[PDB]
Order: sequence, then C-alpha cells, then structure tokens
Amino acid sequence: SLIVTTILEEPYVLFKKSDKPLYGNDRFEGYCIDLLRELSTILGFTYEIRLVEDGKYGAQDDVNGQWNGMVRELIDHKADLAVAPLAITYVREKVIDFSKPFMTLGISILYRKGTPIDSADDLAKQTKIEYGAVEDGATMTFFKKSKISTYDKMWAFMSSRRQSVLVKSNEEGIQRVLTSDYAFLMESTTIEFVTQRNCNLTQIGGLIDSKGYGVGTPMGSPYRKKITIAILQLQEEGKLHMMKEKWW
Amino acid sequence: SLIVTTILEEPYVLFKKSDKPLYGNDRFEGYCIDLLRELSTILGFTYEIRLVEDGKYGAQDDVNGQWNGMVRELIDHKADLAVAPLAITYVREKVIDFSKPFMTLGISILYRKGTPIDSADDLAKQTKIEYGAVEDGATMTFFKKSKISTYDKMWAFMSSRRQSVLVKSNEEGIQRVLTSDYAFLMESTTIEFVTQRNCNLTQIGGLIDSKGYGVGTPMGSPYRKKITIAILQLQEEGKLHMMKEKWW
Ligand SMILES: C=C(C)[C@H]1CN[C@H](C(=O)O)[C@H]1CC(=O)O
Ligand SMILES: C=C(C)[C@H]1CN[C@H](C(=O)O)[C@H]1CC(=O)O
Repeated sequence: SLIVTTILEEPYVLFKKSDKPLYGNDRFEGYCIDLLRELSTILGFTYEIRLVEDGKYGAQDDVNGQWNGMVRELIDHKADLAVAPLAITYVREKVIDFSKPFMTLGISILYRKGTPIDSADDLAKQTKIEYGAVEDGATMTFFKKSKISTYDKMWAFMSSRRQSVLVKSNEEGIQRVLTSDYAFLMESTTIEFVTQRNCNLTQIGGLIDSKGYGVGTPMGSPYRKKITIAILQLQEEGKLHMMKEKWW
Repeated sequence: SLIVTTILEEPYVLFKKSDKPLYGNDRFEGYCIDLLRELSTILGFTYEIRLVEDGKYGAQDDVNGQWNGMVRELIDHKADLAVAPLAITYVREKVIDFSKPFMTLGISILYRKGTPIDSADDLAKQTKIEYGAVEDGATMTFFKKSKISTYDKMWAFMSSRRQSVLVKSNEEGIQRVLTSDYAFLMESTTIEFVTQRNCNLTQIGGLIDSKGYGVGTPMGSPYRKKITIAILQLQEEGKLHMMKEKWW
C-alpha cells in the first residue's frame, strides 16, 4: 500500500466540503485526487494520502545542501509518490524521478488589467511596481538560476527585497497583487484558474519558460515508468483534458 | 561511441546542401542534428549518425507482434539513441524508453483555406472530402486505437480506403492536399512549418490530442535519465526555443 505525499492547492488538492466529519482519503478532492484515483485503478495499487508536513514543494539549501518538502520525503523513501502540481525542473530531476508530464505550463505574470506593462522586460526595467514569486518555488528558482539578461535583473530585484516581495503561497501572492502595486510570477495554469475567480486580474505577456507537472517518485522507482505509461494513456483517451475542464 | 538512429524529415533532419560532397555526420543538418550536437557536448559522448534502414518510425504488426523502424532498432540494441521527431506514445513506452519531451505538439488538420470545414467532426460526418495520415504513424495509430465517437468514425473511414487515403510520408500527404479534395492529419509542429512554404494551406481546428517528441533509448538505458536532464537544461536556458526559431 503506497504512501502518497501531496499538498493543499486549488484546484489540484483541497479538503472536500461536507456537514459530517471526513476521515482518511475522503478528506480530499481536486484534479490531482482524481488523477491519483485513475492511476490507482490502472496500475492496481492501494494508497494512503498524506499532506507533506513542512508544507513545501522542494528546494535545496545552498550552504548545507539539504532538500525540503515533498522532494525531501521522496528522497528519504518516506513516501512512494508525490502527486501534486510539482514542477519537473532539472535541479529536481537530479535527486528524484518524474513521470512524463500530465500537464504542460510555463511561468508568467499575474497583474491587474489596463496597465502599460506588457512583458517581463517592462517589469524589470522599473521599480515602482514590485514583483515576486513563491519563495523556494520552482518559479523563484528559475530566476535565481537564470543567466538571461532580463531575468537576472528581476532576480537581483527580488533577492534584495525578499523580505517583502517573496511570498509563502500562491494565495498570499494573489492577495499582494490585489492589495498593492504588485505583479506576481506564478505558473500559467494557476493564473488561468485565478483569472476566473478574480475579474480585475489578467496574465501579462506570454509564457516565460515551459515546464510540466509530473508524478514524483524516489529515484530508481519502478512506478516512474508505470505511471508514465498510465498518464500517456490518460492523455490519449481525453481523460486528462476532461479532468482539467472539470476543475477549471 | 554511440550509434544514433534517425530519419530524413524537414526541418528535423536533412542532407545539408553545398557545392562539394560531404561525408559521415557532416552529411546532416536540422533541428534534431543541432539537438544531437548539444546533447553530445553536455554529456560528453561521440556519436555516429545512421538513417534507419526501413525508413519507418515505429509500429507493431498486428499479427506477428513485430516492431519496425527506429523503435525496432532500439529494441534490438542496434542503436543507442533515436533522435528524430519521434512521438512519445503509450504503445511505444511499452517497448522503449523516452527522454522527457524536447517539443510538445498535437495531431491536427492540414487543409485548404476558406472551406466550411472547421474541425475533425466536420470531416467525419461527410465523405466528399477525403482524409488520411501517415500509414504506421503515431497519428494513424491514434485513430486506430481511439474509442472516441468522432475519431472511431474517422478511423472506420480510413481503414476502409487505406490504400488511397493513407500516405507513406508527410510530403506525400501534403501533395495529396494540394492536388485533390483531401485533408491531412499531421502533427501540429510539422503543419506550422508547411503553412509557411505553402500559402494556400492552413490548420483546420485545434489540436486533436497532446503528445511530445522525445529521444528514443532502448528500455533500461542510462542515457534516458541523462538526456532528460540535458533537455531540461536546454529548455530552461532558451536554447530549445532558439533552435525552433532557427529552423521554422
Ligand atoms: C503551488 C506552488 C507552491 C508550487 C507549484 N508548482 C511550483 C513548484 O513545483 O515548485 C510552485 C509554484 C511556483 O513556484 O510558481
Ligand atoms: C514524420 C512522421 C512519419 C512521423 C513523425 N512523428 C510521428 C511519429 O512519431 O510516428 C509520425 C507522423 C504522424 O504519424 O503524424
């Protein structure tokens, strides 16, 4: 019986609503929950869902070199699978395995409508409008690791004000955008979700890069291939598209 | 020194044009050639390029269960890598390994501009306008394996006229579109390339599904992970985007 680590994130994973107390895996619904279920069927496994305890996706501390969050749990064999909006990044592929992507997205900008801002560059070359990303995120990491002119400057900007422009959750990042002169760097899929519930927000510019989400397995895990096949199957039969329709 | 199987296909791989004869790996240029080179560097390997002998990507005979083309070569350890516009399909993941995708595309329609046709459905529900795909392709296989109402219909149509509507190459498929009442089912990226060199063609409707291209390795190969890491880096540093710009 497989230990599946994950994390709360609308509409990927979230506590279901009801009137009478819920226990175990019934506590959860969401796109990733649906997906977990489909894989569960196709590959014939039983599974226990656990929320990652530190509440983080996965980042590496420069100095000591330790990993945290879901990625850490995978490394330690404390979980068998990580099923979340976990980005397939190359720093991560060096420590865990990933199924082929069940979703392709990209970094982009969340800002309110009708500003002159039209791209990442327009943000970089000024200072009035602040900007940031989820701290220890894949998105933040992209900027930290980037030797592209524009993004290096934008990183320089953020790392110098992390106290105030780097947020701890996609929610908090959206709140900043809505309550100050702030533009948020988040994933396109999540932007696409938010720009429905909030009608004064929009995606500025296009996709900055092009990552995917994948199922996290400890390195060398047999399920990496199994789950890749299952996912390829789910794409090809329209179920993944249907599932996104459903939650967006 | 790695044996790399591949296949001629504009602009992924093609004999380079000059005034003097070229030999060995100099014979070739193209997006995949550039890619091969970049991987070559990052992972430090030497390689010999061979064109797949039967001239096919990879399909499985329905009687004897045998594989052909590049996929076959990988299975037989006759080649170490397949670097081509080779689609990551689940039937294939069942016999070889694939790097994560260096390109994401989708099946779509190539037809003439200004027809009432606007989708795969509009094609299905009639017979005047014929349609087809590359025989033994990923695209053909998609329809043959599909249980979706519309596409089962379209498959029924093709398998009944397989001789006259299933073509042997992307080129021949385009030639049909341009010389008869015919709509072609090809990959979006290749459509995107063709609709520049031919100004009366266009993509009808949207992406029908959502596959990627990956580097083919024999199952259990060390390079699958290595090459996945190398590709992830190449995406993250803009090189893959630049490479597409260059060849499109
Ligand atoms: C929900 C957040 C915390 C996660 C989700 N994907 C990215 C990841 O895999 O790290 C993070 C977002 C980001 O950095 O934009
Ligand atoms: C160029 C053709 C023959 C190949 C390329 N990708 C698909 C494959 O990987 O089979 C085939 C095209 C298609 O079937 O639309």
